[PDB]
Amino acid sequence: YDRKVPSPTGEYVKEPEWVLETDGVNLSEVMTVPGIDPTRIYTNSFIDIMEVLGIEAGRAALYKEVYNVIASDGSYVNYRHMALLVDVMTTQGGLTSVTRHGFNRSNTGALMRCSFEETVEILFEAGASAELDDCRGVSENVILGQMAPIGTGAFDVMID
Amino acid sequence: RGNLMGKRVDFSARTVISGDPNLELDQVGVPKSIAKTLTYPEVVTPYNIDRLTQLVRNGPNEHPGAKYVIRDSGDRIDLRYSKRAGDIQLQYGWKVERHIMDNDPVLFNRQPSLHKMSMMAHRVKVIPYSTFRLNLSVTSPYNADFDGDEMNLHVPQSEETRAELSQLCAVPLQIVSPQSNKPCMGIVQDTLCGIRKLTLRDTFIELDQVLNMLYWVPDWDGVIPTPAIIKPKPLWSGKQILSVAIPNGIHLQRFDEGTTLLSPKDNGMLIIDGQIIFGVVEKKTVGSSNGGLIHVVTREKGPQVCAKLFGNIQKVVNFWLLHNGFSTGIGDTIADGPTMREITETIAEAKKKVLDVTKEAQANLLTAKHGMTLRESFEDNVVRFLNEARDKAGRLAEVNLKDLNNVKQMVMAGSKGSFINIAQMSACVGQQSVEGKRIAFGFVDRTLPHFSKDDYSPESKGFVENSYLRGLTPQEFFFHAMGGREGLIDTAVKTAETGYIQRRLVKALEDIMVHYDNTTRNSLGNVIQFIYGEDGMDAAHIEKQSLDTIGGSDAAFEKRYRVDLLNTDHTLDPSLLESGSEILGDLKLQVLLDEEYKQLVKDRKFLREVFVDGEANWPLPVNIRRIIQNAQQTFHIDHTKPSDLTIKDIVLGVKDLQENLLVLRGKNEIIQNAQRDAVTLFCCLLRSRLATRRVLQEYRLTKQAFDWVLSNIEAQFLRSVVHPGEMVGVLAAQSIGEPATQMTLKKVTSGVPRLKEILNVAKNMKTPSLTVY
Amino acid sequence: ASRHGQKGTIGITYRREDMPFTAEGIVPDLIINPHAIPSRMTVAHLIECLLSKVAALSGNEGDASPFTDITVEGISKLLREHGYQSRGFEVMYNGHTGKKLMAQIFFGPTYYQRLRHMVDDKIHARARGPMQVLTRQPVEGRSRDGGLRFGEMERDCMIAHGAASFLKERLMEASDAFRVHICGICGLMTVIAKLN
Amino acid sequence: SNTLFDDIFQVSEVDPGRYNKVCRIEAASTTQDQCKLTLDINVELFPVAAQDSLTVTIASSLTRSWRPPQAGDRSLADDYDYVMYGTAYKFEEVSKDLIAVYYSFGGLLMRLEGNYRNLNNLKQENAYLLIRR
Amino acid sequence: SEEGPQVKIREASKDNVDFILSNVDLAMANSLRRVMIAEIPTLAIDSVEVETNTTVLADEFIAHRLGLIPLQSMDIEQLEYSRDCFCEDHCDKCSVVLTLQAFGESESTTNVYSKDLVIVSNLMGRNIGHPIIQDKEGNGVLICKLRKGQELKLTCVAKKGIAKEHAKWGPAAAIEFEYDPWNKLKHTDYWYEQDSAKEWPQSKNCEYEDPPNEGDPFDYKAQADTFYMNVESVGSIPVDQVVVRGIDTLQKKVASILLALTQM
Amino acid sequence: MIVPVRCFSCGKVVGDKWESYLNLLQEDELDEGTALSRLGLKRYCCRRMILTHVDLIEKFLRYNP
Amino acid sequence: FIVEDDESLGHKELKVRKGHIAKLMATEYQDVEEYTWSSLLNEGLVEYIDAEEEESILIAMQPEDLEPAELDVDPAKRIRVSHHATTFTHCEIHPSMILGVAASIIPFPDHNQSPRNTYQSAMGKQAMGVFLTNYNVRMDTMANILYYPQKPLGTTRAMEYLKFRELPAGQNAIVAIACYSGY
Amino acid sequence: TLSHLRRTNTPIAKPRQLHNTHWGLVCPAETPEGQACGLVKNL
Amino acid sequence: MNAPDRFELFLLGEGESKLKIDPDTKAPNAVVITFEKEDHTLGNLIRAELLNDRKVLFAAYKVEHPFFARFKLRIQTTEGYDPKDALKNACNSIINKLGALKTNFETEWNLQTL
Amino acid sequence: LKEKAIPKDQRATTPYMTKYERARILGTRALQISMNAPVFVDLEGETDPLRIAMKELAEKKIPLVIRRYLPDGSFEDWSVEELIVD
RNA sequence: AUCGAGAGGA
Ligand SMILES: [Mg+2]
Ligand SMILES: [Zn+2]
Ligand SMILES: [Zn+2]
Repeated sequence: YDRKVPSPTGEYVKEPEWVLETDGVNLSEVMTVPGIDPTRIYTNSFIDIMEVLGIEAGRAALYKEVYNVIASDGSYVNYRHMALLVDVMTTQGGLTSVTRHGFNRSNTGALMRCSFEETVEILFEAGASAELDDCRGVSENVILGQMAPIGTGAFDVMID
Repeated sequence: RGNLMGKRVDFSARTVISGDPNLELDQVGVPKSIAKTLTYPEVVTPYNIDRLTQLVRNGPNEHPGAKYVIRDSGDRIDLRYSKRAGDIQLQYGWKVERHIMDNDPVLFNRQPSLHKMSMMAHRVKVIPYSTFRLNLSVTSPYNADFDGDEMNLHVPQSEETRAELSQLCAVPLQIVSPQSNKPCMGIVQDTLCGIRKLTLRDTFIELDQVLNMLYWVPDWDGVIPTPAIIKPKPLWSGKQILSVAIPNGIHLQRFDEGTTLLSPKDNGMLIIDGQIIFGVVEKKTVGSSNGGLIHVVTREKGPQVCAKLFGNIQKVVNFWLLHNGFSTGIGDTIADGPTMREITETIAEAKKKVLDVTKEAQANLLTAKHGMTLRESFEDNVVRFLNEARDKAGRLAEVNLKDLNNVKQMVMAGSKGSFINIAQMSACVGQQSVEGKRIAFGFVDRTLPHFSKDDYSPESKGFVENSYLRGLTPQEFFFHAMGGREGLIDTAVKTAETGYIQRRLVKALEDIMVHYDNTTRNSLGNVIQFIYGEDGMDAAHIEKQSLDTIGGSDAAFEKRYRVDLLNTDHTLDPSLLESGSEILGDLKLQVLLDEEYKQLVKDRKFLREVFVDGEANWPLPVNIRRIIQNAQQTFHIDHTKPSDLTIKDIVLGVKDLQENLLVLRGKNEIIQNAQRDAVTLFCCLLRSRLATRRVLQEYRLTKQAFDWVLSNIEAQFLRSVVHPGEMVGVLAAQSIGEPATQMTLKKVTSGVPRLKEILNVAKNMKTPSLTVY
Repeated sequence: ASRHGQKGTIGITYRREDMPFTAEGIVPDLIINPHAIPSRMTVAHLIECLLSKVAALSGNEGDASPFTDITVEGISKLLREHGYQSRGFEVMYNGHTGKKLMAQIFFGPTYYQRLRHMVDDKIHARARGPMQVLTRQPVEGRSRDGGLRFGEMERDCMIAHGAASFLKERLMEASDAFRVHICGICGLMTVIAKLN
Repeated sequence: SNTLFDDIFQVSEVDPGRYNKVCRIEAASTTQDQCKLTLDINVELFPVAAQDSLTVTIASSLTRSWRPPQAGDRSLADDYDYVMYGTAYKFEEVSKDLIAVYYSFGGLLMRLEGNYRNLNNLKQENAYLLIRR
Repeated sequence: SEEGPQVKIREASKDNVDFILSNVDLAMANSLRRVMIAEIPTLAIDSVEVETNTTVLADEFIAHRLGLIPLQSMDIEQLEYSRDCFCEDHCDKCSVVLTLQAFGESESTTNVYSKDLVIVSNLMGRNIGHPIIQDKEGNGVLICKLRKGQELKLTCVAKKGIAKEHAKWGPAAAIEFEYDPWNKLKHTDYWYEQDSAKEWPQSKNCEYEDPPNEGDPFDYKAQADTFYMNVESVGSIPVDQVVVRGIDTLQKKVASILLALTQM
Repeated sequence: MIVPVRCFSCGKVVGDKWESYLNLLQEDELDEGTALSRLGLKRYCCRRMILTHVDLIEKFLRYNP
Repeated sequence: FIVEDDESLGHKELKVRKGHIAKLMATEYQDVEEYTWSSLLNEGLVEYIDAEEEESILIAMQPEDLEPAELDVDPAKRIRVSHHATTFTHCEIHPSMILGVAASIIPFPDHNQSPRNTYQSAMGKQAMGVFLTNYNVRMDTMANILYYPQKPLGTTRAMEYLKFRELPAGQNAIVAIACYSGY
Repeated sequence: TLSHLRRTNTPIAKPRQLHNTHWGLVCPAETPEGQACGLVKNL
Repeated sequence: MNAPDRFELFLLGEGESKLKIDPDTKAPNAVVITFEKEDHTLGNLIRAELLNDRKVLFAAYKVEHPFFARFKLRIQTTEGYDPKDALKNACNSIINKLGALKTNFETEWNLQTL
Repeated sequence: LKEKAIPKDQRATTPYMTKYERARILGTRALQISMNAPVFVDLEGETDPLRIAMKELAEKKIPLVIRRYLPDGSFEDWSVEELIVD
């Protein structure tokens, strides 16, 4: 992998390093093997990385994988956007998918949830729940036609 | 999902779009029929009563007119049919639905609608003909081309809405993209090509053309630039007129390849005070990439100056290109006979190598590759040989192509064209790939019914030796057709998948906004980020800059950043500072210098810990180099005289600067520590940029110059901080989506399906892999 | 569009005097940008211009059949016998100035075809229009004077831009704004209301 | 209002470069070892041949919009064959006791090095370059 | 001859005149060619009313054809533009009225020519509105071809106009222009695979100009005072009249500028 | 459908030449280009209008109504 | 076309032969004893092949590849690999027959990339033209017909069978590839 | 009209991709674009 | 539909002034003249003859859009020389050259015999 | 919640006007100006309501108080005069 | 109205 490390002089110099690439993943067994650096090892699969090393390592691996796809395209997207997506899946202890399983299943919001997918079932479950929608979500205000709490609508302007 | 989230809207129009070089970037050319059809309610005011009365008199049929008049009672009055249409007298408080007029805010939208850039406010200009007119540079954010593409225009109906469109959604404001921290719009197509041909030293402009070009710049100083050559003839370099187009006080430094100060290749670019010193304008200077003139003009002066620069550059370059002309032609695709022979013998030697490897495989004298079937190794070797042959033939063609070759001109300018297109038209189009493989035997052991059974030769397997100019054999054409068909299928499937992905991401992140406490939160108040981006700053205004402490040899870092008042050799030369003679000894000032050096060393260790690669350039708030250059140009120090700054003043001022900035205002220990974490990297950058030895060596900044630089750095950081209320989640989702739409699909899942696994957090993975170190 | 996959939209119409002219006085019926050609790799369009120039001067029909060995060098030789350049570049003069153009320009008879889509049929503009009864929303299509649809993606773009008022105005004032009466005791619009 | 530098220069070599109109010129000071020059010139306006000896002058003056000469009574400041106008992009010192001046004349770059000049030379945006045959 | 421009004619024909312009600025020659294409007045059909059309061709198609048909315009200066005339729709001095009636009486398909078009409006002693036939047979341009049992009855109103309004009113078809044939001025750089002389043929206009000398340096002052042009006329206005009217129209435009200045 | 009146590019009348061109090529078995040269269209802008033209008017005339 | 040896251990030959071509051309000229495509099929000179039948056979693209081959070459001609094939069951009538009608319209499609050819095959459907001679008699819902249709200057040999020359759908414009005024 | 008359429709492992068996029986390049690209073929 | 009429390009309408003279800003003698319903043909010749006059420092050539026919001329002259006078003298010289060309061509045609 | 007042001295919101805040203030002032509002700044050659609003913002004349809101619900009220525009 | 077919852009 022709890695680059500080030279004894100080300038960054590149030395080739031997790297193993495995078609399979058994991370717990692999990391506890002599002759490898357990800190350096990285997995294609982020779910296993989080399960062995905690939510934060999985967060880092998720950002790295999204960076890998964007670099395969060659396009660059700023760190904050991808990081926000990964933090959205990361703040909940288990990894939360962008599919309806996950964010739409997450209890926050009622009509905002039904906008994405499974609209009628979400409304049915809300009626059985007798849950209260705060209407603070942008989507819920869009259905309501009330001015959405966008940045322009967030603050309240009154007379002197 | 449909009618409540997205509604058919009144005051909406759609037209086929065409492009006009003369129309300004912020403007849209709205047809007179559309302007007459669409109306905005304007309340009658004492200021507008004359104008509004004239518009109502002019009537719906002719613009500027007015279709309807709304009473205080609100009952409609139709101007098309009424007995009173002639004799209306305006009453205060009435609302006249005026026709859409020039220099008004509207919204121009492209139907893919992947980005906020795809919906941008434009200034109306009423045009005679029927097609919506837009500037060339605005095509890129819209992903628009004049192939019959249609675009929609929406008209605000309230004054607050008009203010929002003008103050936030305007095109000049949206030039700098939050994502990718780069301008969206750059000089494109002919202008780009033309500008390079204008910037060549061989290109010179005569006095009549100079006068006309000077006039073409809508804002002209009126001072004829002094000709580059005077006595033989008053010739003018295209650089001089182009500089008249560049706004004054703007300085750019670009070094590429062998960027000698003498710059014989005319590579790189130095612009001082809007005057170009050296270089031929290529794409990267006039392009959407970071460090281009667009970004510098947008930050230094403002968005308005940048858009006006777009317009002026376009006008001058289009005029000159119109008088020079351009034409691709058949002959620019053709290549010299000797080069064609070299290409053919290159392909022949590749075929001979492939045959030899095939014979080696037949003899079973093929070395075992671990984890790779021997046939897999054979396939990889043949594929690599054919790819290298095609690329090498392309290199021969590119070297063969003269500097006059128009395709080469377009590639050098960067307008359109690539090396692979040159290779395919000139020498060899290469080997077609289906499903990531060479063309398989659909017929049993035969790729095509003409080919013999069990033939693995490249011609049977699909490699097309012939170039596009040479013409393609029928078998080659069928293999190419298979490849192209797979390309079309992949394109459509990709677009569908990215559409679903974008909707998922937007719906997931739509709630996220930067609150007034600077914590990124959802609707329920759950925090996604305590500090947005972990630096608390908007994605715009950030440019990648070099951190000088990281990298380099330790001795070189000491040489650049260490000055010791005690050792004479270490002590700065007395010419640099008036106190330098006084500064010898002065042990207390030296211990302050030692403190600054210890801070720099700790920072170097810290940055080396942050990045194992230790790449010097990372996205940072304020570009110090631009501020330093502006200071040097503003104060005009001869640099022979010693600096007014004292050594203690530099260290103390840098420390006070670092103290002053707060991402979060409050004086709370948790908040203070979070802010210090937020600005730690920026503080390290500032320490690298301004060291006492550096401040007296890289320049002879006066005390007032250092103070001005400090104040400007602080102000630029404060401007760069993210505005509260910004819906970052939607921007993030779009920022992922648009490259993903552009995204197209060593044996690893890549592109859209890999993104689908990541986003779905699906347990099954097509290619699990572990990287053991 | 050309016969080789080059589609186009008429940006402008130019009088013959303004248009660039060859020494013979021939003016292009159509002007295409060079920049389009490199990415498409449509060499055959250029070959068609060359071959059709040769055919027009010779008066003999030219064969563009695929898988027939025809040399661009041979066509160039025929053009050279005609006197026109082998590449088909012709020296042109700028129309407005009469100055000789610095670069010679490829000039040729190219077969071009008129596509069905025409602008005047495509244009639609609605300020106020009929509304579908159930939706109370603008109808669909130009023929019904039906408004354009603010997409869900368009709403997302507007959230990204941050203009709440414009999104609200397109959302309610532009389409299906309605006033209803509800009661405090039950959050349902069961209250009957005589305003007079 | 007086020239900052005057000299006789013998061209070591001429390099056309890629451009056919503009050639780069490598020359040395005649009778002085210290100055050496490399300049971008146009052949079409004035021809430069190898081993030619050319008189080189730099003058500060002789803003205002360039005026075509109103009358022949307005006096040329030079009988020199070539005159150019430009601004220096950086003044540098090659080494202690050696100074090099880098001037861009409408993108045509000219570097000439020698110690004694930098007291004469100034960081001045104005420059008039005079070449005599 | 006279101080200023001097013109030497290479060849004279009724259809075409080849001439050489000396002591002329290039902008002037460009302006003259543009005026010759556009600004010269000419008479062509601007209105068509058809009573009976049994032809396979539609009426609009035939009307466009009729507009393109040349009509003699030597005396066009006496005729007045419709916009200048005070007539409600047409005036005899303003417009010339043509009538054309053709029936397919023969089983063999009968042609319709410009010779069949005849003029109802009074000539008033001016050479205006005559259909123009350069054909050896004297058969006019073929508007339509009529089957047996097919008739066509139409009335045309022809009005004064210029080519900038519509291409049919243009007197001249092609203007041939050549200057700096040896490329001494080097206004253009030739595209050559190996050598410019081999790739680009020598123009006929080169031989009249003196051959360039390889040792002679390129001169930057030189603007070509010599231009080689050829004018080709449709026949509505004679070639000499075409170029003279171009000159005079440019003079009138300049005089209009001058009188506008005096009014200011 | 019928012969164009004039060539679109420059404007030389081409309606008169069609009958004589067809008759020339039939009478003399002439090459089409030589026939155009006798006709007088020396530029391909004029030559395309005669050479590439199709008289669909004959096919329309064949229809009885 | 069917390929069998003219003599056993003589050069394999396409079963059709010049005299048969002359009889076909003579029958086509009458527009004697008729000589049809069905006549060729009954003579056994040509055969119909299903894809499953195509799998078992070996066919040759060009009839000139078949004749025995025992120096200099024009550089512009496409590189043709020597067939090196002992046995050919059949020979293709012409490779261009693999292309459809819309592709047959496309000029020099070999020299062009395939996706552009696909785009043009759709756009040709979209393009205007005189669809039928009886259009004036007919009353279609929508009909677009060119004023002065012009036959293409560059024609495929398949166009004569396509009747595109007889009923063209485009005009031979004079086109310059140039940058003028940026529009 | 002629191409509309020679049209194939395949209702619906890789049918869209051009196949070797399609040589000489289906046009290599004539197909709809976007949706049903290669599902519909022209003889 | 939307397209302007052809009669508009060579006719002045609504009482449009053929020449609009306005003093130029930031240049002492410079003046902008907007020629209305005028094309490139007149403008290039006027600009060339204006450049021929010694006292004119500057003379320009602008069309703001090809859709509309307005030719913009900026003229800057020597002090004591009215730019209007410069344009008038240039126009008069154009007329003299055109008349001389007409006379010479007429003589040549009278010499021509065919 | 209710009477969640924030002391004037103890306000932590950004002194710089948010771009949304400036946009809404300018739009509301322009809307009221269209409806015959009094103009507190002397105007020279200005009829557009938005231009009057921007000039008034420069003069800091607009008597509008923006209620900065927090996730907790406590409100910090800033006058237009107090917020710096940059 | 519904359903279907086709087409346009990516
Ligand atoms: Mg498109
Ligand atoms: Zn109730
Ligand atoms: Zn012509």
